[PDB]
Amino acid sequence: FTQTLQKDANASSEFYINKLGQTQELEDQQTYKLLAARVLIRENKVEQSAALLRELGELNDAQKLDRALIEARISAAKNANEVAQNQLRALDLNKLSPSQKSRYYETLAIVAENRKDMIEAVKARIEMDKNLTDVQRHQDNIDKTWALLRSANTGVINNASDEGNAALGGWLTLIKAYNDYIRQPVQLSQALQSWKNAYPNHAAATLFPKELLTLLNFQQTNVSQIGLLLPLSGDGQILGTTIQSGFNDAKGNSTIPVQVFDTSMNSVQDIIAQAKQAGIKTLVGPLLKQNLDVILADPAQIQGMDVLALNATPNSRAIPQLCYYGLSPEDEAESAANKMWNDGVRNPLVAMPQNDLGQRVGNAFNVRWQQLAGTDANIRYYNLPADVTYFVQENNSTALYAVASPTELAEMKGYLTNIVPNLAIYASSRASASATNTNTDFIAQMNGVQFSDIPFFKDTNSPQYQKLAKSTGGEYQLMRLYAMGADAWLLINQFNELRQVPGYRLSGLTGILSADTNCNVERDMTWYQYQDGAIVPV
Ligand SMILES: [Cl-]
Repeated sequence: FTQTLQKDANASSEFYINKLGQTQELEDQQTYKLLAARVLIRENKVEQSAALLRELGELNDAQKLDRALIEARISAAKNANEVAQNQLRALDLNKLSPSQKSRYYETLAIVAENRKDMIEAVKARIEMDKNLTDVQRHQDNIDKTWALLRSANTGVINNASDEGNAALGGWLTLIKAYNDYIRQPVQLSQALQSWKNAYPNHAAATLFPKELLTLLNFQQTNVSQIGLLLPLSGDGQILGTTIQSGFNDAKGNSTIPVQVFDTSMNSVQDIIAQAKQAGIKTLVGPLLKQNLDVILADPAQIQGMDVLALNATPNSRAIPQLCYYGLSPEDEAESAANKMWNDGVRNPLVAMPQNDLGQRVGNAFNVRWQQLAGTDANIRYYNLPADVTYFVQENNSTALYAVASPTELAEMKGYLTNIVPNLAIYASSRASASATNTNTDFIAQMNGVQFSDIPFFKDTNSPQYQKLAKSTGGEYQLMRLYAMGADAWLLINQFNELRQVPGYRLSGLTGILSADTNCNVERDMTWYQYQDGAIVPV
């Protein structure tokens, strides 16, 4: 049974540990412990793997050989590169099975990657590939190899020879094509299609890297007419009208015809049917969450159409040719988690209103905080500003993120500074309004607080700002919606890049725009802090 070690381990570590109770044959026990230890690494559990190796008892030669492989991988994971390399070179490569050789070369690749030697890491993964048999493992190594090449600096790539190594030659041409043409994705598509015919026996010609799949058959954005879905009468009229103005101002003299569909006068399902009958293949909108959910209730309704929805809901998911562009507080909370991390905040307090909005935004913050910190944030819900008094204690260290009005946040800062006067406070754009941000007192009172908002608020002297501030009556909320409409024009004209070019970024009035894997539009916010009675960008 010891021969199992020479084969891929396809089960979970749990599965292998269970087999210990089912078996009382002492030699089989060690084998199962080695199998669990091996998998435990790929589950990113180095210490658990190391602990299990210490539980091993008497081992035959084959079991000792496999333990030494795992030990080398653990050393590589711990960045003990010299030790790991010495450990591998102490093994007899000719005694290893193909599966064991694949593990050997992956460890070598990790060592090289630790050392920032990308070409050497790629060469080790090329050797790993020769020994792999399973398709998913083939694909995973292809994707890791591509990621190594993408991280290499262009100088090393452009000067590297293939060394007579056909696999390396194909890889080098592929990354050069990417680096040379990613800015011209139509030309990159042509180069990638050529690459498949130039290296048809290359491993990646059959299993293309996942990051390149949308580029291989890229299609240029070519908008011919747009249907604009907004609430333009009744309730929500101000919202849609303002978004429409930003949209139309950005559109300027474009000859692209835009047909306007007032969602307050007709159901979205009828509107989409109308647009299809009229031959419209491009929609901007709808805005209201419930109207987006109509689309998501039967996504085939928009088959053949590119759609930039102006909201996102808990039901948003990867749907062909559908992208989601909202100004959600959930996404500002994510920007808050990132900022507080990079600010060096640890153990953050998150004060949310006690309502569904609070849960969603608090949950959004915590999800992101777990990613950056590997632990939970302290989310707490309030009904009144006063409630935050009991969120902190005298002997804390810590920092706060709050979603609340400018007045409510003012009151909060008063209650919290009596318990911890040096508390770093963070807030969302809901805390920034014109009346308060121009008052000498509110600005010295809120001195210290920093908040996220759109970059449009950087230049409060320019003409575009002055004109909009006047036309909106100084209401920051409406200025944000105007900017959203302008950015919607930007996005719909870069729709295929947004969908198909990984990492594509746009400078918008509402922030730096990019798209996640569901084509939800992410926004890199501007942060502002009150300083010397003045508001300065950070
Ligand atoms: Cl709508």
